[PDB]
Amino acid sequence: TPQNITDLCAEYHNTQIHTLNDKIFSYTESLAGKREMAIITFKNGATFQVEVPGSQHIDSQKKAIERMKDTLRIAYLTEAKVEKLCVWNNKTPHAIAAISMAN
Amino acid sequence: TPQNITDLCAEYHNTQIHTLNDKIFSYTESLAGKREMAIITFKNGATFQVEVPGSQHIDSQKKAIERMKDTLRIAYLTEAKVEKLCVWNNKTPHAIAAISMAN
Amino acid sequence: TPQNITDLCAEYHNTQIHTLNDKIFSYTESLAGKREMAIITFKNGATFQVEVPGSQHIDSQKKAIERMKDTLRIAYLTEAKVEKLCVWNNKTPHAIAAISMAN
Amino acid sequence: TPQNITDLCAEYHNTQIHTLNDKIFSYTESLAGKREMAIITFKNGATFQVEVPGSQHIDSQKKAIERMKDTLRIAYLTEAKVEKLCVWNNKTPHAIAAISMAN
Amino acid sequence: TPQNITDLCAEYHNTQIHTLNDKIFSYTESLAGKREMAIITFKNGATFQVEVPGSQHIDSQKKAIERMKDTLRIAYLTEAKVEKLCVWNNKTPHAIAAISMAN
Repeated sequence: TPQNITDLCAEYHNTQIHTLNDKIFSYTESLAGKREMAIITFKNGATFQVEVPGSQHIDSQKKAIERMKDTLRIAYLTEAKVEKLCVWNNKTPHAIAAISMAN
Repeated sequence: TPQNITDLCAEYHNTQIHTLNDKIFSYTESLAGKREMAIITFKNGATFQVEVPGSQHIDSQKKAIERMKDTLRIAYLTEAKVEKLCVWNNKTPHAIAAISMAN
Repeated sequence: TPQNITDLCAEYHNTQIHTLNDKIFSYTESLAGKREMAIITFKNGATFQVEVPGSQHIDSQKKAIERMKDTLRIAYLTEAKVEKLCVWNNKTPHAIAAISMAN
Repeated sequence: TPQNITDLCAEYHNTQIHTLNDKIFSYTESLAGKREMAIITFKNGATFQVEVPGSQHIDSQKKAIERMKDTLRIAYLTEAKVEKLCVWNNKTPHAIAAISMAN
Repeated sequence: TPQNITDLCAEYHNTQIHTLNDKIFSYTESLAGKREMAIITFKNGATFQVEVPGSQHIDSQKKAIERMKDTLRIAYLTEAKVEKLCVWNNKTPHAIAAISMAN
């Protein structure tokens, strides 16, 4: 049972940690069919997605995907510093699995 | 898989990008029957809706329509700069498909 | 396809626009049985309700009623100026159908 | 249909109004089984609960119970003044039925 | 019903109170499958989780688990002082059962 985002990230294949220590520079969200997703960027250009829910996801992830888009939106609006993202690197943009925020 | 709102918008027929770079001027929302919708305007007069859920929508868009109304309200209340809207232009007001926020 | 709250309000019988251009003075909400409602007031004495969900409402309005109470709470707490309310004036207090906020 | 919290409260047995005219001093929330509740206090020593959902609640109260806990949390965090609480006084701590915020 | 977090915590086996009297240092959440959880830390090094929902949880705890992650996120972003945590100590990190916020 993970103590931190790095240990959590290590439990999965196709993942990596991005260390940002920066606020989110842009927040995009779509309701368009088959693109019901969010995209964030940081000021250096690095871009990340919350994937459209699909068959790669188990049912328990569905609530967590909605929570993650809520978290990214409020992090963006509050200018909260993102410490790290755990992402799947077999997608473009890389797909967010987890986020850590620290000051 | 789109990197940004402009590329996302270009995946759909009957769409266009509006570049606002401005906060929302007014936020309206209704619970009246068959008009369960939100309307926003900008200082330049541009007006946009989040459509009432209807037969044009697929199931996966339902939660996303609700999220979009949540996003517009908090964006309005925080005076968040809206960068771009991707809209369907076969409706009046033009119907929001996606939003980007950045400074 | 109304472009504003006034035109939206005119699509319905037994409604009127109240122009407040003021923040909410008080916010009240209840979980008591058969009084699951919100009440707001303005400094000029005007009092409005979000009605308890009932048989007068169609199913699509249910989520919108919940959203309206969310909107009123956060408007109150942020001291956001309410521009107009569309209300049914065949209820006492007048029952909120729509709200517009503008600076 | 009541115009204020006091009139609403008077529609029920085993209730009373507490006047606080103060912000919440502490907010406590639990996910422990059979104690999925919230407790608030004020600096005068007064303590109130939002009861665990139970047999005494009708279906329409369920969403409103959840809303009330949302309300108390955000009230606490924004330091919003609570005017009055309508409570059931046949429970210890007294159980919140309604809240008004003003001033 | 208990009047405070300490009395509530005492109703359960394998629990203890931690007194923090400090804001949350870091907030982490994950949507990865089977690790749909949150982790928080404090500057003293203390680490706590909100557990993945599982068969150890009764139906009524599922909504409360979601609420708790909402609470920790907003507490973190607002820099709200956490007074105490009631936790289960038969998990690592210790698993949050309840939270109190004061000062």
